[PDB]
Amino acid sequence: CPLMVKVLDAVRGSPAINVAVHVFRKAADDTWEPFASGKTSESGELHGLTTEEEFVEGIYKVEIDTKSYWKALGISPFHEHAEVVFTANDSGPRRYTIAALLSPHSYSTTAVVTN
Amino acid sequence: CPLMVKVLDAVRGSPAINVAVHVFRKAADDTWEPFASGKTSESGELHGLTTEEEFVEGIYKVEIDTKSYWKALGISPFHEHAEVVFTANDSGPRRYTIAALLSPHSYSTTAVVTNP
Amino acid sequence: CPLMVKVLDAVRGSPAINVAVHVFRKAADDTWEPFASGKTSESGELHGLTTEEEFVEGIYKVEIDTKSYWKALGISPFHEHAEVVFTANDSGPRRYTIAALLSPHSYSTTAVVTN
Amino acid sequence: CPLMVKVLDAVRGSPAINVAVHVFRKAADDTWEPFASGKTSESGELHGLTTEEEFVEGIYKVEIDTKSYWKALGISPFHEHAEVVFTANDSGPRRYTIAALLSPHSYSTTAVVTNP
Repeated sequence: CPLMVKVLDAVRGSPAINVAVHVFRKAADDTWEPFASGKTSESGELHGLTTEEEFVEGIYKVEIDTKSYWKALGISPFHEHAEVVFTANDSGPRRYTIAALLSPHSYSTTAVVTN
Repeated sequence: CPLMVKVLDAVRGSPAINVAVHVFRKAADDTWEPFASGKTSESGELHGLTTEEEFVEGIYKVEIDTKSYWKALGISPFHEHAEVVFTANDSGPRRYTIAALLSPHSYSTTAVVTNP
Repeated sequence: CPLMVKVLDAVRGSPAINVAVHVFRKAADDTWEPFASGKTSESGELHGLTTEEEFVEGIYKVEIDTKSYWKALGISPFHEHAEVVFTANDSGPRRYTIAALLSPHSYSTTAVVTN
Repeated sequence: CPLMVKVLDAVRGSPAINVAVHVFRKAADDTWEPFASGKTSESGELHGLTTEEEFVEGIYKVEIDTKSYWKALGISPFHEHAEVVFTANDSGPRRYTIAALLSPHSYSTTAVVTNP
């Protein structure tokens, strides 16, 4: 898959499991429209979000429902969710891995782009 | 100052200067309405975005224009911007400091919440 | 393997490859002694550092030669290296993954402990 | 103040108070020699660790006792401490700010280097 998502819990030191993830693509009128979604596996990963044919150039937004994740663990969260917005470009073969590291009042997100 | 934003450059190890910042508040119709904007100073900090009187309860979005920052220095970043969304003042007024650490392909954001 | 290491470059957005990694164990006299070492693969990972029998409880230090990594890319680094010190405990099955995200003047390290 | 250390709590979103900090300088025999120590205040900052006159060239180690911090609040952390090692003043005197963001199983450290 050209687009992969991996979430980690910095508090417990483990993958963040069963975390809802929504992907959106920016439409011609600048509104966001559903593209893909799913929940992280037991490894904190979410694969098979899309395919090469479907994944065309453009601006994409990846939304991670961190709020629910924390509520579920009985921990008070600051953010409503963790957003990641980027432009997918066909500069040769490219796989996109959006890595997110979570804490109740802080999160880190990194993009690993490999060929 | 109830809402402050601080940005650092992780590559250079210095304050990220002139970083444009846009704040939005979710309207009673679920669309993002402009609330305030500014640019970081030489210390990488942005003060005076709003006031206690005007900073009411609500869901806020702090948009840091990271892309313009990196492009402004010959670098082609991954993210379009960094957006921090959170509910504020739902337990009474608080002072919020939104910190962001920037790298071309990665960013970190922390929120420091204290009382007045 | 009970101990794994993964390094990412936050500047280029890819795994940090061919990065030297040294593991040490704290001896009875508090000095650090060689335990294991290697260089990250093309995936930015370093496996097979040790085995269950060898990996006993105690205090371990994982040293990542980030300085060389940056020098090699013609980029000026701040830190001499990135250290990670922790206590390995036999609280039931445990695999240790030390994740490091690198930037010239900043680094993040997370420990993913799974069963 | 040529060397300052700031620590934040990523779980709570507040300054990490009373965090013990030990600084060492590599001696001409490759062993770590005590240079200075202190604890973070209520703002999570530690000032006055050393002076311009005493902070000479060298390889320094800043040891932040994260474990004691987390244990002091009923939490069993992963790391023993966070150690920041770096060469300082090799291009003339600079002001260094070592920042650290703490979580029970993870930490981030950034170095801000500026001129006087």
